[PDB]
Amino acid sequence: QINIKKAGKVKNQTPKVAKQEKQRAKTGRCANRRKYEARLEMGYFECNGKMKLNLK
Amino acid sequence: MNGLFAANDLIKSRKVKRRSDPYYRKKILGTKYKHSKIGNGPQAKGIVLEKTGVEAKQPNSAVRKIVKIQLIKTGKKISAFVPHDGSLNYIELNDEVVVEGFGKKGHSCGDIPGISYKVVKVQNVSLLALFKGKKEKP
RNA sequence: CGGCGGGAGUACUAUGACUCUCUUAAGGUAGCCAAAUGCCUCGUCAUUUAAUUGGUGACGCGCAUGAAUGGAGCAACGA
RNA sequence: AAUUAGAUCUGUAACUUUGGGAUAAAGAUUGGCUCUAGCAUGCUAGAACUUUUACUAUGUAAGGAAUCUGACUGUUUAUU
RNA sequence: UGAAAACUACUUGAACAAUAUGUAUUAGAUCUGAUAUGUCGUAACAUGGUUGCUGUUGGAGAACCAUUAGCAGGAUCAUA
RNA sequence: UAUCAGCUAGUUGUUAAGGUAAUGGCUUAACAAGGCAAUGACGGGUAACGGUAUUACUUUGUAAUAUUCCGGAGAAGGAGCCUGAGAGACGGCUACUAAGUCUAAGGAUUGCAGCAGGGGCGAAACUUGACCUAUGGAUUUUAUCUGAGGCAGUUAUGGGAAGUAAUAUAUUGUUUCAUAUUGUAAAAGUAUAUGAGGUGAUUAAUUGGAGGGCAAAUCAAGUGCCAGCAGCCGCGGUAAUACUUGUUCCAAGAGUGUGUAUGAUGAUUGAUGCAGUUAAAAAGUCCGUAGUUUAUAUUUAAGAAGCAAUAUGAGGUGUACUGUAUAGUUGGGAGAGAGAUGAAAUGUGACGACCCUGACUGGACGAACAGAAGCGAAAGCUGUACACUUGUAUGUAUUUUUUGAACAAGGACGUAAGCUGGAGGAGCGAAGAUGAUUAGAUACCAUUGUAGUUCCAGCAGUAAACUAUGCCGACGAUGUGAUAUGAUAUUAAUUGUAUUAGAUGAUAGAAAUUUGAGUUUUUUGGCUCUGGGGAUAGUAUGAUCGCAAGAUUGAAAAUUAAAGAAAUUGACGGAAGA
RNA sequence: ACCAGGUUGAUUCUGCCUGACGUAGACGCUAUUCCCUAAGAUUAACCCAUGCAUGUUUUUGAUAUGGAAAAAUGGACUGCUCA
Ligand SMILES: [Mg+2]
Ligand SMILES: [Mg+2]
Ligand SMILES: [Mg+2]
Ligand SMILES: [Mg+2]
Ligand SMILES: [Mg+2]
Ligand SMILES: [Mg+2]
Ligand SMILES: [Mg+2]
Ligand SMILES: [Mg+2]
Ligand SMILES: [Mg+2]
Ligand SMILES: [Mg+2]
Ligand SMILES: [Mg+2]
Ligand SMILES: [Mg+2]
Ligand SMILES: [Mg+2]
Ligand SMILES: [Mg+2]
Ligand SMILES: [Mg+2]
Ligand SMILES: [Mg+2]
Ligand SMILES: [Mg+2]
Ligand SMILES: [Mg+2]
Ligand SMILES: [Mg+2]
Ligand SMILES: [Mg+2]
Ligand SMILES: [Mg+2]
Ligand SMILES: [Mg+2]
Ligand SMILES: [Mg+2]
Ligand SMILES: [Mg+2]
Ligand SMILES: [Mg+2]
Ligand SMILES: [Mg+2]
Ligand SMILES: [Mg+2]
Ligand SMILES: [Mg+2]
Ligand SMILES: [Mg+2]
Ligand SMILES: [Mg+2]
Ligand SMILES: [Mg+2]
Ligand SMILES: [Mg+2]
Ligand SMILES: [Mg+2]
Ligand SMILES: [Mg+2]
Ligand SMILES: [Mg+2]
Ligand SMILES: [Mg+2]
Ligand SMILES: [Mg+2]
Ligand SMILES: [Mg+2]
Repeated sequence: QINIKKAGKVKNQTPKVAKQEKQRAKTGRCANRRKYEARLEMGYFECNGKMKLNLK
Repeated sequence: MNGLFAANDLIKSRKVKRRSDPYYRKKILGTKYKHSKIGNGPQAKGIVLEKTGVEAKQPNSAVRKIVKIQLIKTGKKISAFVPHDGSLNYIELNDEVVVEGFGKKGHSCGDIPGISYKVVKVQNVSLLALFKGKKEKP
């Protein structure tokens, strides 16, 4: 008297929205370059990391 | 037994006290060759027989989906746990599976009782990729 | 010298630790078994054999087993 | 009805009332002649040679594993 | 030894049988303990409503009761 | 590895011979009884080829080492032999066992743990390719042979040098394309140079994660203890930063994660370097062998032996006496209840109890004095008089001369029950049987009642056998006591040695507490035994003891995130006082 | 030469579990170059179709102008595996 009929109920039920294409992300030392100049303008080194990076 | 010329009495005494180490005791008796469930290997193969579910312990409440298989290398019967949502719909009977362990030194982790193995491959198709939807089942 | 009962409900099915009730002097305890002691009976399961109503080991609501009318038990001994 | 059996040397289990079981079971040897070696002087070991091979004319235990019943030595319906 | 073919005697000795034993592993009717998940009581924690707890010997559906010796981890560090 | 304590018979030795290229019980005659062991013999297991070059981690060193090189053994399993300087040879021969293959049926024949390749097994591992270019071997190796050995193809096995942009839409110009020379045994490839075309949303970046540990969202939409996630703690009950999808952020980067072993973390194996009163942990108490260890200015302390006070002591054993009480037999008096409980009942008395008297017989036990007082290795030890026997301590110009501490093997004692044999039985009393209480009592209450508890001769060996604190040795703060005894002193005191009780400080400890449980991270005087998260469990099995009950030794499979010690604040008591 | 989370209404300890980091094998997803370095050891020292890995040398000279045999020399080294 154990039910197995409800296998996979939630994932097939939620509707699918499509992906949105993005620009080609830079890779290499230029990827480390875009991350370093972006941190230096907001003073991330001076306040010793006490801020929120992912802001949305 | 602290003396300059007492090396014969020191080595004989410290070998006796070392036998009460619970990890070292299993190394002497060689229990991993005698009472191993799966053999001595990372994975195994099997043939599915049942598709049944179990109920987890208190205080949680759910139904965990498992499968009773039979190994090829030894010939014993054992149960394994299907590790992802909606993955049992691929599985049919009279089929082959590949079994991987949990990683807690031969014990059961989580609230799943008495089960220590999980399925990784069905018909040489990766179940982690098939949940993502990259491949299709023949 | 002798004797040592019976019926009803109660924990998916099933069973009854527990409870109720007729009477009497007391209602077979420790043990043991289809045994030289079990009618139905060539009882049920295992094993011995090509094939067994025979033999051995387990089961028990025992027609009608059971404690000096002695119960349980085999080392030595047996035309 | 048949097989085993005397004597010498190795070897001997489960069980047990610790005395037994036990001569358990299982193997090997045995004639005739000529000598050597012991001391207790008629008994016992060893060696060489030889053959249509040796306790066997007479006498002389088949063995093992289990069950029921009686403790044992003993006695009894002269004539089923 | 023999013209040779071959016969005879020692030495090493593969394989095949009968039993004794040592080390692992495994079927079996019946069926002992233990671990993970409603029925009948109230043994323990307050002087838990008979103060508790070790050791031995007997009883019983069940926790547990009762004789005898001991301990305080007790309800007493204490009054001719 | 002790749940393997005795083992060995050509085994140990002497003389002699044979045989080998050679020493030698290497083999054979004769004689003799030797040889090895708790410093572990003889057995059992290995998922055991030994060292080494080389990797890790380290404060005196551990762990891995099929892998480079040196050494040993085998060619399906065993045995035997020829040739030869060298074989017990296997791309040499003979026989047996396990597997086969060809045939015209008389016979003949095969060993890929050599290089490719196929089958089986598994979670798991590549071309049925070219060649003597370089290093070597084959008795001079410039042209013979060489699947030894080189040269290329297949594979995320790992380690390096690098890419996927830079300057401000634009400029310039790295890879994906081709071609000469160098080179190759012949072909690649690398390097040097040269050509064109025009693109970094491109031919040119992925994997895992976002509650804490642990860097990064209380962002949005769906589902509502369902579906699911989580190494451990933990989220999911219509507003989920903890599941499913979508946006954005973080870590590493041509890689990134999941999993089975095995190391470090671990001062949870402790020699350096843990803990043993209460958390797991000191055998019930002594004697004594092997192993461990020691005070010395080399001649002397300590030890052992021996005196005095016949000091002091419920230390032990045996004969003789004695004390009241409970119970019973009996002579006098008298005539209704006696005895128990919180309260009662069965039981008990006119064949005369219960009470006061006079005499007797038996069994057990030494009241009050009686203590934080004494003796004993521990369990233990209270009436008097004798007999036998025995401790520790204090004094002191007594003998000897290092004989010591603690202990695997072995030995003795050991409350209370419980067993076999004989003696005895007053009170008490498991088991059994009756009266009350209760829903139920086979329990607490009460009345009876057997074994036992008493003595002698023996087995047995367990306790909260507790100071829950192993034994020996050096140093320590004051005050009030206790037992023994010596000196000074004398009727008034203060002083020596050995034990022992308590209070206040000081140390140490997680704390309660505490002259050791102190002299410790600035850890060491010597020696035996025990513990390693709970539960399964002091349970199975084997061995040794016992008349028996039973005692000593003593696991595992399957399980589980807690179990536990000391102390503060509340709440509760069918707990106590003001 | 380095530690963190978990027993309680809160505190201090003993004690274990877990996270963080190495070394050999297997596996999932994704890959543009070049040079160096490796690949049936773990279970089965289990069975093998086919092709190939040991022959050289005037020393004599096959009714034979350069090869038949016989002699001589090495096949006991090298390579493979770990019962
Ligand atoms: Mg892990
Ligand atoms: Mg009955
Ligand atoms: Mg019978
Ligand atoms: Mg039959
Ligand atoms: Mg003869
Ligand atoms: Mg008879
Ligand atoms: Mg007759
Ligand atoms: Mg109670
Ligand atoms: Mg009580
Ligand atoms: Mg208390
Ligand atoms: Mg001889
Ligand atoms: Mg090695
Ligand atoms: Mg082979
Ligand atoms: Mg060879
Ligand atoms: Mg060889
Ligand atoms: Mg050979
Ligand atoms: Mg070959
Ligand atoms: Mg090969
Ligand atoms: Mg591989
Ligand atoms: Mg992503
Ligand atoms: Mg943070
Ligand atoms: Mg995880
Ligand atoms: Mg998370
Ligand atoms: Mg510790
Ligand atoms: Mg305790
Ligand atoms: Mg304790
Ligand atoms: Mg007195
Ligand atoms: Mg004294
Ligand atoms: Mg010792
Ligand atoms: Mg002893
Ligand atoms: Mg005794
Ligand atoms: Mg004890
Ligand atoms: Mg103790
Ligand atoms: Mg003690
Ligand atoms: Mg192999
Ligand atoms: Mg020739
Ligand atoms: Mg191997
Ligand atoms: Mg091996």
